[PDB]
Amino acid sequence: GKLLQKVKVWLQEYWNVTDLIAILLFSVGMILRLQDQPFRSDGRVIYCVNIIYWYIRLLDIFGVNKYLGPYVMMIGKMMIDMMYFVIIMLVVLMSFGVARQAILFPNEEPSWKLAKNIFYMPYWMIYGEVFADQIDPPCGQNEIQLPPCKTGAWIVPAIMACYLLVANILLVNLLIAVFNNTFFEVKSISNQVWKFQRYQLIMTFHERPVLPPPLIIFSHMTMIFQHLCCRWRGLKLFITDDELKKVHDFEEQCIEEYFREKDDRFNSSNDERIRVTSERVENMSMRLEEVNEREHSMKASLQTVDIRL
Amino acid sequence: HLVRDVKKREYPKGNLPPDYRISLIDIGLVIEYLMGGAYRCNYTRKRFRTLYHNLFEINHFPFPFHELMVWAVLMKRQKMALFFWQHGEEAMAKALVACKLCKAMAHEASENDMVDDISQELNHNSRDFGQLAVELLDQSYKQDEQLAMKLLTYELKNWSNATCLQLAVAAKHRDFIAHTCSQMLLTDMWMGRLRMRKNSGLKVILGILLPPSILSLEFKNKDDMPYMTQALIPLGRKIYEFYNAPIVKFWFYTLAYIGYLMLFNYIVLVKMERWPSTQEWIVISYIFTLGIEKMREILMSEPGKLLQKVKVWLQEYWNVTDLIAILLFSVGMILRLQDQPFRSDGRVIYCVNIIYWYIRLLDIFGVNKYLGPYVMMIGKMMIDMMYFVIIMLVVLMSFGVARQAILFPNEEPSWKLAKNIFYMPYWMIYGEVFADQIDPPCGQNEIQLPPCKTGAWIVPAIMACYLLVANILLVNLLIAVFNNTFFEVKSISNQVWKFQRYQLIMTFHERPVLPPPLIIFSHMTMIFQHLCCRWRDYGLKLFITDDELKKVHDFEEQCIEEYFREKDDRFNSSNDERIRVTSERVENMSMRLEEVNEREHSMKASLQTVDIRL
Ligand SMILES: CC(C)CCC[C@@H](C)[C@H]1CC[C@H]2[C@@H]3CC=C4C[C@@H](OC(=O)CCC(=O)O)CC[C@]4(C)[C@H]3CC[C@]12C
Ligand SMILES: CC(C)CCC[C@@H](C)[C@H]1CC[C@H]2[C@@H]3CC=C4C[C@@H](OC(=O)CCC(=O)O)CC[C@]4(C)[C@H]3CC[C@]12C
Ligand SMILES: CC(C)CCC[C@@H](C)[C@H]1CC[C@H]2[C@@H]3CC=C4C[C@@H](OC(=O)CCC(=O)O)CC[C@]4(C)[C@H]3CC[C@]12C
Ligand SMILES: CC(C)CCC[C@@H](C)[C@H]1CC[C@H]2[C@@H]3CC=C4C[C@@H](OC(=O)CCC(=O)O)CC[C@]4(C)[C@H]3CC[C@]12C
Ligand SMILES: CC(C)CCC[C@@H](C)[C@H]1CC[C@H]2[C@@H]3CC=C4C[C@@H](OC(=O)CCC(=O)O)CC[C@]4(C)[C@H]3CC[C@]12C
Ligand SMILES: CC(C)CCC[C@@H](C)[C@H]1CC[C@H]2[C@@H]3CC=C4C[C@@H](OC(=O)CCC(=O)O)CC[C@]4(C)[C@H]3CC[C@]12C
Ligand SMILES: CC(C)CCC[C@@H](C)[C@H]1CC[C@H]2[C@@H]3CC=C4C[C@@H](OC(=O)CCC(=O)O)CC[C@]4(C)[C@H]3CC[C@]12C
Ligand SMILES: CC(C)CCC[C@@H](C)[C@H]1CC[C@H]2[C@@H]3CC=C4C[C@@H](OC(=O)CCC(=O)O)CC[C@]4(C)[C@H]3CC[C@]12C
Ligand SMILES: CCC1(c2ccccc2)C(=O)NCNC1=O
Repeated sequence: GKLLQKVKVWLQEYWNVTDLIAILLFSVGMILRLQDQPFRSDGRVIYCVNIIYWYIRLLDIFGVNKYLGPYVMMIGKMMIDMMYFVIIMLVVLMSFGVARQAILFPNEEPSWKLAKNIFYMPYWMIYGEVFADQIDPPCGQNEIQLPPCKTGAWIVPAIMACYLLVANILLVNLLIAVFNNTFFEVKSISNQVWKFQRYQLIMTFHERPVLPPPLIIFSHMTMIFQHLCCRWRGLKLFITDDELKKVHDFEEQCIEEYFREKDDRFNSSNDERIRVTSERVENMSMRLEEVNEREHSMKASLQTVDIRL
Repeated sequence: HLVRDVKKREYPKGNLPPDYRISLIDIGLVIEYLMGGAYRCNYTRKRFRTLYHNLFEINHFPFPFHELMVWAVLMKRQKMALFFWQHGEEAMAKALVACKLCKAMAHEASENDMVDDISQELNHNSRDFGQLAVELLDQSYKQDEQLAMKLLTYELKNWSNATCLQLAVAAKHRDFIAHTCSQMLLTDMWMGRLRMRKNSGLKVILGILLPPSILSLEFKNKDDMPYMTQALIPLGRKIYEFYNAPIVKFWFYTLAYIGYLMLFNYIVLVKMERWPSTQEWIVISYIFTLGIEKMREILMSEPGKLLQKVKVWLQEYWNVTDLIAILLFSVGMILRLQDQPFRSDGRVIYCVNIIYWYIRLLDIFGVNKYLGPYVMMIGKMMIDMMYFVIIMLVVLMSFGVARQAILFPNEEPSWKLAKNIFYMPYWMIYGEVFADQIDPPCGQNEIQLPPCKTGAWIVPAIMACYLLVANILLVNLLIAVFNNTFFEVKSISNQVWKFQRYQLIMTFHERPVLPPPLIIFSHMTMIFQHLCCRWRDYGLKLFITDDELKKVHDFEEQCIEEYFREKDDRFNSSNDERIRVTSERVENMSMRLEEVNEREHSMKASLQTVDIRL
């Protein structure tokens, strides 16, 4: 009932929140694109990043298909482990990047292009680009005359060797191991979660109107109009009291059957049988010890009675 | 043999004369050696040795079961060592000390190369005292938890005024430390005299960045249990309590270490001038001031002899690579203050230091609950990676030499040859193929190309075989090695990470207040207090009262007969022992009920004979 609690409930679904953000960005892009050049092209830029978002949202649309849904949930779960990977990738990538920029270009004034130079080539080394010409550029020889070699420029092959070995061979393989050791647990969690979130989809598309979004302005103005003039003008079965009495009766049968069914599994479980046999047999020894002593007394009495006759 | 080893080590005979009645004093000396550290055995305190020598009432040592726990362990008498352990007091100390003595006699017996069954069974006995310690600790957690905190962090006066935590880490007794009682105990030392515990970590950084937010933080209650070493105005003491807490001093060294990093990547990108820049003076400060801190950790170590203190420092793998890079940056600092060409060299020496201080962030990231295990993951993987690299190195050279021969047949001796062996095939395993240099066309009008050096119809083949062996075969193995070792490496190195939480705690609690740039002021107070009081202890204990001593004992013996009670009762109601008991009883039922029917054979004839008589 409170507006802030409405905003919280609408903040629960994250996809809806990113819908609101991207709709706001497309409005900003409309503003700039319907504004004069040079603001036109920036509106087209904003349209491009919105295209990116609307494209991704097809993964949320790819949920009904019973296999594709838990795959989307799989890539959502593997996000956190990629984060771990991403932090360490930064550390190592930033290491070779700063070292490479500090050797290959010694004399440089401060500028933000330095950051792009550090993060440029090291990052694309991960995806198969060694940058073969700039691995060890030939220097100091003559063929013209080659420019002079920087002091200790043979460091850059060796450090880029160790960075490539740590990146492509250790860390990617370790993320292979991470994703492969967490697959099974994420199967069980995610197929249960897809069957759970199916409910939220069920009830949302029940309350959703008939008309598609291009034509939903009609159904919205109809609904707002009919509610405001109707000021002057779940999917429960609402089952009546007879069947309601039968569903109570049915439920009482299920309750009694489960309770005495777990009792019969409790007794027929073999540790129950063995425990019984144990205490019973113990009572047997006590009884038959009494039987044997009393029988000895009875045999003595019978011997005396036969001595009488 | 132990007596022979350390009496000859201390008192400098031969094979020790067997008539030597080994003193209780010398038995005190063997306990101190097998402990290591600063464990001073009750026998070797000066009062016990003066009482010994004056005699050669107080003959009955006040707590006899403790001296018989040692008597037994030293004699490898395991059935009596468990016997003495049940009937007694401070049993958490008794089992954790005996876990340490056992492990210690184990590596000694293999060091002298005695009978291997002694060294073997001493590992198993050290485990046997081990699990009884952690099962007794688990059951102290089952009862009142707050009493069980005071049991461990109790000052174990008979066991050299130690703590059960101090003892268990020295015992390397992992699942003691990883237990839930000791973890949230170490969390209590970590937050220090604060409370919070609600997405913490952020507001402690906000306390440092914004000093006035210190007032809003809910500090820990006035008594609570302040774990402590050798034992307007409230706003100033609350300033002190925040700026002495171990999580505070960690994040304040962490902002100092990120802060140093932001200044030592800037000075190496931008050109250095003849006199060092103001940024680089801050850099030159931070390394040297941290060098004074690093040598202080060596100087204030727990052992006495300086070579032994250096050995304990050498155990900390990370702290030695700090010293190597402090010295390395100092050599590059001298060359930087010199002119060309040493000036250009000193920049490159700085460039090599750039990598290590980046790598020194990995451990700092090792504090986190998930990144901490992840750093420990990578360290166990690289023993497997070295193997991978050796098999790499055979096959890589395989193509590297066999191409340098074919492509360049006529070359003189030069070190350029060994470069071109290793250069090009090693850059192939990361994606490149060097496509034009695979099979360049030769001896054909294009201008007639230079002649095909004979054998160049083979170097495509041996490279193609090299790419399948390198990029495919081994790479798939290092995948299969990694995937089938991650299971054991994860489950161990979580508990390893919970073990190194202890070490981190003790270190930052000893670390001074001020950051490594400003730590000269906390150093100069440390030197000044040392020198003026020369002209005029590690651990976090409670030193609780004597009436609370007996109470913490009484809790503990109720834990002792509790654990021994359901240990017996789990076995009298284990499944397989019920079957055992029934197979006995019935067995008794067979001979006894054989007797009953065979004796009522006499009674059946007795009634029938009396029927004839009647
Ligand atoms: C071409 C480039 C720029 C693509 C950028 C990739 C990311 C923008 C995408 C790729 C896969 C996406 C993930 C795929 C699966 C899921 C599970 C799914 O989670 C939910 O439905 C729960 C709530 C929510 O986060 O919406 C949607 C988010 C998430 C993490 C997605 C978040 C956005 C990700 C990381
Ligand atoms: C732990 C990680 C995050 C280390 C990352 C370090 C870099 C991201 C930072 C550290 C210091 C920064 C530099 C500090 C100061 C300047 C001057 C600055 O100069 C100007 O703004 C004037 C001209 C221009 O606009 O470039 C340009 C960015 C630059 C080189 C910065 C680029 C980015 C640097 C290298
Ligand atoms: C979870 C992951 C993605 C963390 C990564 C965050 C940062 C490491 C990234 C995110 C955006 C990056 C910035 C995006 C854009 C630029 C502008 C760029 O400027 C130039 O190249 C100047 C133009 C020129 O070349 O002259 C310098 C790098 C920098 C600051 C980047 C530095 C690194 C940043 C801060
Ligand atoms: C850009 C190039 C130069 C990359 C640099 C590679 C190495 C300098 C790095 C990569 C991964 C690092 C390792 C990552 C994790 C660990 C575990 C951890 O090990 C220990 O604490 C010692 C225990 C052990 O021997 O495993 C900290 C050091 C170590 C071995 C690191 C040592 C330095 C390594 C090998
Ligand atoms: C078995 C696998 C996993 C590791 C083996 C790789 C390294 C042993 C090799 C591969 C490439 C080699 C580098 C290739 C080129 C050079 C440049 C070389 O310097 C020069 O030739 C001077 C500069 C010039 O002449 O242009 C010094 C050796 C070095 C760093 C080499 C050192 C050894 C490296 C790193
Ligand atoms: C099975 C694996 C481990 C064996 C690998 C051995 C080769 C790769 C090495 C071992 C000794 C090396 C040689 C040792 C010394 C020299 C002299 C060296 O001479 C110069 O650099 C200049 C000579 C001059 O001053 O005239 C040229 C490289 C060469 C032939 C080396 C080439 C490479 C060799 C054969
Ligand atoms: C087992 C793993 C860890 C790798 C094994 C290490 C070696 C295979 C590396 C380490 C240092 C390397 C050497 C470092 C420097 C040089 C000098 C380099 O000489 C030149 O490049 C001369 C200049 C020119 O090319 O004209 C030739 C390669 C060589 C011998 C490298 C050969 C390969 C070495 C011995
Ligand atoms: C994944 C499995 C099926 C491996 C498949 C690879 C082979 C079917 C191909 C790949 C590249 C081929 C090689 C590429 C180049 C040559 C050079 C060729 O010699 C010439 O053409 C004469 C002189 C010259 O130009 O080298 C002889 C065959 C050979 C070794 C080829 C033999 C067949 C190879 C090994
Ligand atoms: C050099 C790294 C570091 C450090 C270590 C862990 C956390 C924060 C800082 C430091 O900068 N000063 C104190 N000793 C150190 O080893």
